[PDB]
Amino acid sequence: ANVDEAILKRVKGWAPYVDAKLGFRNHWYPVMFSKEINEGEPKTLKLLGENLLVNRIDGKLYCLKDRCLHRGVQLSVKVECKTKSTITCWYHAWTYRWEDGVLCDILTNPTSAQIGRQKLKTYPVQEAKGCVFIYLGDGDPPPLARDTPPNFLDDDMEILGKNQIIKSNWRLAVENGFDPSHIYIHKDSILVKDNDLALPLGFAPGGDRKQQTRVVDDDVVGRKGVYDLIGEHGVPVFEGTIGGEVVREGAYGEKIVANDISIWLPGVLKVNPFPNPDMMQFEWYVPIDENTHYYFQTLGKPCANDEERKKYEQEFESKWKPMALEGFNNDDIWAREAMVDFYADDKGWVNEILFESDEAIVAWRKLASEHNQGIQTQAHVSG
Amino acid sequence: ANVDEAILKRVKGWAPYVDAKLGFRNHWYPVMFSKEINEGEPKTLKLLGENLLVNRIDGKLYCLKDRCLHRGVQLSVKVECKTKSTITCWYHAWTYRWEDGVLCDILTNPTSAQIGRQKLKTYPVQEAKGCVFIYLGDGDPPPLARDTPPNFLDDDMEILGKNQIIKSNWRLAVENGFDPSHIYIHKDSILVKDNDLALPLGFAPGGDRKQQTRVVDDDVVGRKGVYDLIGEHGVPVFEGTIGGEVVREGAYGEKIVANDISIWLPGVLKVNPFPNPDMMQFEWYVPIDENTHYYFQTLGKPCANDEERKKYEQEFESKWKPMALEGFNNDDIWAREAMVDFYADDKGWVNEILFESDEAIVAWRKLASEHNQGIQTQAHVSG
Amino acid sequence: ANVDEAILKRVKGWAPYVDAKLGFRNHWYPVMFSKEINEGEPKTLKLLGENLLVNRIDGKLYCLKDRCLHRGVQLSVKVECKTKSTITCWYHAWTYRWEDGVLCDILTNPTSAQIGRQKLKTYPVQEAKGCVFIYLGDGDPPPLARDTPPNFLDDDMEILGKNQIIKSNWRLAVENGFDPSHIYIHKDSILVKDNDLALPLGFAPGGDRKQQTRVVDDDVVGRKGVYDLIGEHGVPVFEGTIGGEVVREGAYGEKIVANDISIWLPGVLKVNPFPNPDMMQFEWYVPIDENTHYYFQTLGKPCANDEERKKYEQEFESKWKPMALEGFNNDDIWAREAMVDFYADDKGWVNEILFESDEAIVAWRKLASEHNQGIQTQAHVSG
Ligand SMILES: c1ccc2c(c1)[nH]c1ccccc12
Ligand SMILES: c1ccc2c(c1)[nH]c1ccccc12
Ligand code: FES
Ligand code: FES
Ligand code: FES
Ligand SMILES: [Fe+2]
Ligand SMILES: [Fe+2]
Ligand SMILES: [Fe+2]
Ligand SMILES: [Mg+2]
Repeated sequence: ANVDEAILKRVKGWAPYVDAKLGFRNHWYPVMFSKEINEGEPKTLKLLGENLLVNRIDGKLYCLKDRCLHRGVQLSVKVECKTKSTITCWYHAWTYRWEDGVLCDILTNPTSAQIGRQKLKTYPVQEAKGCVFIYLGDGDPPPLARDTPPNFLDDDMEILGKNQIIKSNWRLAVENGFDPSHIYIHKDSILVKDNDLALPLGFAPGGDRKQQTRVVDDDVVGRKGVYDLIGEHGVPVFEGTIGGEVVREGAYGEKIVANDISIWLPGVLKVNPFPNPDMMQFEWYVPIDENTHYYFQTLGKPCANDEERKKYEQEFESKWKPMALEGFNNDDIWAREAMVDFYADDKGWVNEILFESDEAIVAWRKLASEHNQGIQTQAHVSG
Repeated sequence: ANVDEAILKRVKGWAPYVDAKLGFRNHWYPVMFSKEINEGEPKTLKLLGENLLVNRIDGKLYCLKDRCLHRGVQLSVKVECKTKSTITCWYHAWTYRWEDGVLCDILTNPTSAQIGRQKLKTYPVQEAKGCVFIYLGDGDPPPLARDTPPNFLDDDMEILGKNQIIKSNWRLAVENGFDPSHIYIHKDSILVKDNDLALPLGFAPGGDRKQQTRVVDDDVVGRKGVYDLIGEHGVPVFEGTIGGEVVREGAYGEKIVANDISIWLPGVLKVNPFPNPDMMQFEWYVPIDENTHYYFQTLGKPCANDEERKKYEQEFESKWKPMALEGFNNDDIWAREAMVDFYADDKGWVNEILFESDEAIVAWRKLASEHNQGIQTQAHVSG
Repeated sequence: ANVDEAILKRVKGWAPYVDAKLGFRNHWYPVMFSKEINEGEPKTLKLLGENLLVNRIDGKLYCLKDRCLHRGVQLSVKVECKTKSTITCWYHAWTYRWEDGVLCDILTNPTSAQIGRQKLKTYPVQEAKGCVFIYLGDGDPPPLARDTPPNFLDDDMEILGKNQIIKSNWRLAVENGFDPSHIYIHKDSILVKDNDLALPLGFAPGGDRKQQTRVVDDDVVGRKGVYDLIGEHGVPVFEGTIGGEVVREGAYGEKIVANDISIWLPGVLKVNPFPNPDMMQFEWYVPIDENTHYYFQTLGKPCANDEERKKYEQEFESKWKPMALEGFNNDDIWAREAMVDFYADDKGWVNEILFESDEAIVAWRKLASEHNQGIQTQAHVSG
């Protein structure tokens, strides 16, 4: 639907993924932190190409599409919350209920036959772990758990994150995240030197293609993901050679991190443990539009008591945010931006030359293709 | 010729209007004020996508296409007017007569077979009420009166105004103007308060459409327009209610204004009286290109003699320009801008949801669709 | 490929040239001066739409396509030359030899089946007269002499130059260069007044259109060019008239310049003598993309020894560069830019109205159509 049928015929084994330029409809996506939206202070954002309004009313989050039914203006151009449970379009004062999006009044024609006969599109919103998730899909939402990686919703898991807008397609971000050989870009990271990480340049893989990955379609809560197992067998590269001569050493720290790396629909990476043995990184690559994504980064630590919470909160601010989320992952931002041009025309998908460590990326593309809950299209954005 | 055949098939009530992206060929359009162009000071501008040169020679206005027949450069890059009667292209000195566009000389080859055998496109131009009108069309022009609203050209009607370029398609501007319910956006305007206006939130209608408006397809001089008389049987709304409660009130001033509103081909609005009970607003939405229009605003006031004229002039400058043409209509500018996205892919014309107040807009779309003197196309602009 | 057939069928005799938006494959092109690329300091540039990486290894230049075979990133985002003969992609460490582009290693997986089974595109590179030439084409190169004007490579010819990126298609630069009547734009030039150059406004052509130019396809090194001979039989315009009235004079002067003007594939102008009787000007218009070219300007002065070269360089820096290459040719830059709009949509090639001196430009469009060694396409750029 989104990509020239020419290209899609050439990528048979994962064509729906190559079509999914605007992301996957009928999933939950994190868009902002709970503390970023206050009572009666609506925030505007774009998710899967759609402009959305989010309001906190009596502490509960509500989501309306930020496009008036009348002349298609963004309500957020000038917000007019005239009662507590409504928003009034600034233009001809069509008035919508936050609760169901029902056109309930029109201040400029209070007898209009449209009143009570039209519905502004709403999306479910749920807050979990201090994160705002929107279900960008139609009808009754599934449980959040289905669209989160394992352990993110554990009772004791304390989540602290950072969010920013990155100018790459969401898929270049996923494949950067789930890439076993990409750790090459991280070899001079301050995190690797200061936190004395064990980090190879890469992996010479071992065993057959089936041993590289473990596809999880078997999860009780209905998660879809792929674990990378390139190491479980593979020989780590700590001495990078050219013509036999050794030109670069990996890092020989004592701290073992990234034992397990997994990627889950709709596009959330879990790296455990990282950046410390006492932690997990969960990061989403949320589609804003075809060119843009939220890099929604979270660090999880199990905490038992509020003193452990507050110690973690301090360590996040002083150590992990600036050293890991910025000073490790910043290289991941540059990497994603560098792939934009080769995939810009949708032709990257056919002219790329993959090697063995991309077996992981291939399984994710197949997983993504068969188990996605729908392909967002310009039809969803416009019509 | 300008819009996907898919879309035109879905707006059969008024398809030619949806096609008129660049506006209507073979009408008069205001482009600037008489005072803004001095003797032998050529000015360049763009009208219906066409770059044009205007010059005043012995007090009279002449208009050439600003595109040399030879290599297609704008002459306005470096104007060479070497005789009153000619302009010389800066590139290879092809010399055109302002009066008829004839290639009369070539300084770089006075023996050229092209001399006397080529003609640069010219457009009729004339000044009325201190406004420069160009006839952007072919053949002999109609009287200017055909393309001007009633009373604009009256012996005693003093015209004063302001012009600015706005980044919206001209039709968005037309429809904001001729919108009885849009009035809502003006409800906190400094003019409404300080000129004590009786501005309701929304002129709501009353009855069956076929008298929501009067179609003038019958005017002596060939004028084509739509009067909105939504009320006269309908109603003004001063009490804006959500779920039965007054959330907002209109303006409680003495002065009855906007009593009658009319829109005229090729796209000019008359508001009588406005912004005071003794004057009228005439405003044009002149297509520059698909994305841009001149907002050509004028205020009309009957004046007996130059004493009444000079008095209207100081009132205009001290009061009506800042409070009305800026203070009031500045709202109308960012409103048009807010409609750009929904209509940018010509999809807004299929996806819009109208209510009763828009009956007058629909009449305009039909009137415009039936009585325009041609669709400007990219063929007319280039080839 | 590049242009619609509705256009190409209407330019029979030079359709390939109208098609060559990105210029001609299988020719040498200057891109920079030798002094600009130092030992082991690689530089990026775009040529004929393609991103290229040039490096100096043991004094010799090599050129690799600046696009990894793997995920198609530019290597130059972060240059890693680990050994003298290789460059390592910063992402997954695919390692290429400069000499033949062979994938000789991958640091992230030294057992990859890809090693020794993939080639990164190379292009020959050659330095002459302090200028860097890349053979942007396939197979083995002809000698450089084929793609240089006569006398450029002469033993005693001292070359001093200047390079800058100009926002026009390369063909508008060439045509402006070789346009006999474009000298009209230089009538007010400081160089013409202060160096007392004889400069007419243009030429009334002398008789037969087939003696306005000499085509050269029978040269010792396979050079392909046209000479403008309009000055041979032409009558110079020194008194430009409008209606018989002298409105502009040419520049009287003792210095006869531009006795011979010739344009050579792939798009290099030679003007002899210029800007002084003891010097020549060679300028290339090198395609960067559809919209952009290198204006690669050089001045040749036969120098018999080293006081002569130093003396020449003094003159260049103090007078010729600012007065001639800058002062005089800045009007050529503005002239190119002024034609961009008419030719942008490819309609200019059909809509232009040519006159007698354009015989030179038509002869060049035929020469280029006949003797170019390949049309560069998006296929060569993307895949
Ligand atoms: C291998 C090893 C570590 C990581 C990875 C792949 N992908 C990542 C994304 C965020 C943080 C760490 C990692
Ligand atoms: C109703 C009432 C006043 C106005 C209107 C619609 N449209 C307008 C455009 C310009 C100035 C005033 C008005
Ligand atoms: S655009 Fe929202 S009410 Fe008209
Ligand atoms: S472009 Fe105007 S005379 Fe040549
Ligand atoms: S993109 Fe160059 S090695 Fe992967
Ligand atoms: Fe990374
Ligand atoms: Fe208005
Ligand atoms: Fe020139
Ligand atoms: Mg002189």
